[PDB]
Amino acid sequence: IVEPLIRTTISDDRGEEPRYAGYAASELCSKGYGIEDVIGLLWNKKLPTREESEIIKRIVMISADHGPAVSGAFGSILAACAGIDMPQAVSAGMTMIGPRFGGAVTNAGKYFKMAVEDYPNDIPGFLSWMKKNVGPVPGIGHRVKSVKNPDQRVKYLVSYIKNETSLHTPCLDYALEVEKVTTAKKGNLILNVDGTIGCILMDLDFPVHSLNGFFVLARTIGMIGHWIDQNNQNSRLIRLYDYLINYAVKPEQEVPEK
Amino acid sequence: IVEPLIRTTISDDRGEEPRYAGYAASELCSKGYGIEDVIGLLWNKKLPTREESEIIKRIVMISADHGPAVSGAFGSILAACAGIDMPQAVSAGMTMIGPRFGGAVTNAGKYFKMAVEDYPNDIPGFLSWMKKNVGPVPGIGHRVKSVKNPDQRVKYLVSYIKNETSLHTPCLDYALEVEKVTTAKKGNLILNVDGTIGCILMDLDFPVHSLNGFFVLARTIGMIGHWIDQNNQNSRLIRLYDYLINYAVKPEQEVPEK
Amino acid sequence: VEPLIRTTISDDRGEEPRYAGYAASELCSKGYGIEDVIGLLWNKKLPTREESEIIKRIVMISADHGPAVSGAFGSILAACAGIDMPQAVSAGMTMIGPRFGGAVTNAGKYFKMAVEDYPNDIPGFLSWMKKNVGPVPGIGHRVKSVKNPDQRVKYLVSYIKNETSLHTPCLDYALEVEKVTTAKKGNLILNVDGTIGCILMDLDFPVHSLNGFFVLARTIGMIGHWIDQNNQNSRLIRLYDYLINYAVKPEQEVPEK
Amino acid sequence: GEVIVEPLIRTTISDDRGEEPRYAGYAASELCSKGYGIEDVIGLLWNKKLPTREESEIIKRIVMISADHGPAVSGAFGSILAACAGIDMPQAVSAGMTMIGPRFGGAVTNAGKYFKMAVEDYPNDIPGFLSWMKKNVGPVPGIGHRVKSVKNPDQRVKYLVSYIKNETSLHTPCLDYALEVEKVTTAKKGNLILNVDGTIGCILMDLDFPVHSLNGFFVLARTIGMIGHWIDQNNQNSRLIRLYDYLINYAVKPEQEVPEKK
Ligand code: NA
Ligand code: NA
Ligand code: NA
Ligand code: NA
Ligand code: NA
Ligand code: NA
Ligand code: NA
Ligand code: NA
Repeated sequence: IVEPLIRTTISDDRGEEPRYAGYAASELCSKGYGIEDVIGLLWNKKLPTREESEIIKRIVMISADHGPAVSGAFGSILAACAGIDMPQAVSAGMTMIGPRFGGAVTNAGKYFKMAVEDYPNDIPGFLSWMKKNVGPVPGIGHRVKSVKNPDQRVKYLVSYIKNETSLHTPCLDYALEVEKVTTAKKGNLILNVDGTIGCILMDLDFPVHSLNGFFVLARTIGMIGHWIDQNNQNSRLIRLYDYLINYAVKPEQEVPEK
Repeated sequence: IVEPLIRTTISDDRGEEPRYAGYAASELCSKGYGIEDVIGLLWNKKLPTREESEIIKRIVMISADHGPAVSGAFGSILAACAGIDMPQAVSAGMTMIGPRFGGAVTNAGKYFKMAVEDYPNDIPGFLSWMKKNVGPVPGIGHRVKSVKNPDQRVKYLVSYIKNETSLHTPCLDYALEVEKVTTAKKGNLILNVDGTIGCILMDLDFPVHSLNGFFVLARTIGMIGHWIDQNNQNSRLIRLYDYLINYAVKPEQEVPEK
Repeated sequence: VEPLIRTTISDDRGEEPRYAGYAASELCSKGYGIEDVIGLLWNKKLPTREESEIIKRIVMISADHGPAVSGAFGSILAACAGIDMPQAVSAGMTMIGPRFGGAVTNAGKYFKMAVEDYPNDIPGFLSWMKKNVGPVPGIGHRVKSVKNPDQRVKYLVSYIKNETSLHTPCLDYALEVEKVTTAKKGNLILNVDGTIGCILMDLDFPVHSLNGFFVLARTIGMIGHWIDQNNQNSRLIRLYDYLINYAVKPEQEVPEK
Repeated sequence: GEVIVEPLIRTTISDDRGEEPRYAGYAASELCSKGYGIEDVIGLLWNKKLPTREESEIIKRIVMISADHGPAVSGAFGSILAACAGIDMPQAVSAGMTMIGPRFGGAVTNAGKYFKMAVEDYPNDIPGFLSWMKKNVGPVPGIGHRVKSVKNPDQRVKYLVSYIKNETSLHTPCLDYALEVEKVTTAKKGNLILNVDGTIGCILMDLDFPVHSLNGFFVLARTIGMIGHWIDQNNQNSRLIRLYDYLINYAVKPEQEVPEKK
């Protein structure tokens, strides 16, 4: 007897060419569809509308990289400088994505949805519940940006989605109202790009556990770029400078007789 | 006083927003550019033309997934079924990409560029050198497809770039001429999709060591999809069936006294 | 000039690396072993001789479980794809988590919670576990049972009780639960994961270090499988189609955009 | 019809279908009860052979010496980066392990490879060996140290060589060859000593481990340290790491306006 080891629903390569949710890639190309549509097929088994496609495109472009200093890029750079090939080097950087690096996108969407359903018109109760049980509000706050120096990417994304699409964004609207409240207590408690993207993705009807995929995929663009960049330079193996390390170590000691 | 630890050329986040090869992502979005343009900027520090961008788009779409049975997808499925979160699960599948899984794109591009430079009008000489020093020509050959049943994705890509763009494609042209020679020897020695993509990328002036990025990035779309699919099904931990394993092990023996 | 990171366990600025203050060459010359270096780098304390003897056995017993489980099979898939050893083992290690290896840590965590919150209320523990967690980690086996006991559990429990002086409240608690659970169903035995998890908790190791023993031990096996496949010149793996349930969409034409 | 099954994979080293897992035919519980150790399980699973007591003592010392080299090197630092990003231990250690390869750890394998080739191709021709290395490789792997020299040798090398020659009967042709090479190279330049990577690489080759298994000792040993660093960072509740900007040479494009799409 032979029972299947796994079950798949999204793709199939047993036919003439691979099929994404029933559609051939070459036919998707010939009829004008794009990367964003293949994302919808493989992650949601649904061809996105044009307005959804334009938003997916912009989220990925905006999320593609944040410079070499952050953990995902720097992990890929460390591996590149150790002479590791591209896929394995990028896998090391991608391993950094989780609760602290990228997690604000998923978490902001998760809790701003919970606020929409459990505190529809009780923002102080939401902030109060967050203050006791979570701490800082995911998606709110910036070290440099403020009300009079807002994030241009948030401005653009909010402007594009409200002026160039007809999409209903309950979570984003809630976050935008929270921004009005939070900026009162402290001026730098703005809606940041992670909260904006996290709320928009929740409003686009993607499964909750797929939301991290947009950050993972986008930052893979940057991590590949950094691997290529380090290989273009013939970079050498990295050792962190000693003065950058607080060696709070035990004093040198003699091993006791066994 | 402090020698820099690393050098980066492709991106910077010290300004108002991240800059990709000098360009702000929000401004790229507002002026109609896409994911494919961000790929060109971060992997080659050059803005693609519209025709180049259309080709990059199609390469990523065609490469996004090849079903759950191949090593990259299956590695991500194994990790998903072990309860591993999406970024780490995809990183395990990505680790499978290398000389045997995905490697044909890079090798085809490398050797067909060498053919354009060392055998400009000497296809028999190129094929002769390949058999001596390499063996089979990467990008040539297919297990099922043949001259009278070619790969529809190759047909499409070659047709699109020939008829819908004015790009000069010496590597692709060389491969298409080689196809005439090899198919004259054996009907199934057609130009395959890996060879087509590898040659086109070289003709787009991407570095040889960047070619793999297109496969790594594209297959990340599918690996994310498979992770989502397995989580939608609540699949269980996988153990390979014993009848699928040839246990060519030592006979059980008693441990000798020490 | 503010430090980027802070470390407390090791230092290589001297003549040789120092593990919790001790030089490795000196540890070697005075008769210490791998288990002692584990204690220094994970707990900044030299183990007692009995602690080292237990650590040694836990690692030996956990080193491998055959090629069919997710960690080894992940390393084998990577080996057959031509990936080098460290990266191939990294793919197998990525499989270790709540379902593959996690029972060791969870058994330790919940049997500690039972010892402190239900010292003489096993039904309250079993009831609370069934309500809030589900199956008891470390209990149950698909093949082993009262009729087919586990030799490694027999050995480990026997070694602890007859060859050491260690007090093992967590392991003792699990052994009492085993008496209750096996009465319901013969296969609800204390398994090897539960045995090791309880012992590690009883040795006063930090709770978040417990997974290290499984991670380290199975790295031995994953390296072995990588070597084994490379000795055989194995080829790239593709899962057989008949092993996959393709519950996919029907082939469809793409709609005009 | 019915499916005709052909095995997907073949294994020779281990089997869990019996009463307990078998490592090259031996039960771990029985290995434990008869006094064997971690080093013996390493020998079984990587080489399908029970080590002798002296081979086991050498394996033990190699692993202990290789367990960690501080937090600044790439493997440890990768595990630290992932720990400070909140990643769980197995995945964090996997990120540091990904750094191990031709540049980080590779000197052990390269030293073993080329000093065995010297034993087989230049048995009594050290100058010929050095000449070939300069032409085809460059510096001799396992020779040289930036700080240590003949006046300040590596104590771990001294200890390992002393232990093997005074506390065991092992024949170490590769190690012996390297020790003679050291005499020639140190005459050229005082810091061209035999370093710990060359010592371990040669000893492992002399233990009859396959060349492609040599990296296993570094991978396994440094997993001990990488686990330790993950635990250490979690004990401290360290924060997400961002490399300071002044540590980065931003040789980037100037800020530019995006051209209109044509
Ligand atoms: Na930056
Ligand atoms: Na709205
Ligand atoms: Na053709
Ligand atoms: Na098995
Ligand atoms: Na390899
Ligand atoms: Na290797
Ligand atoms: Na057996
Ligand atoms: Na853990």
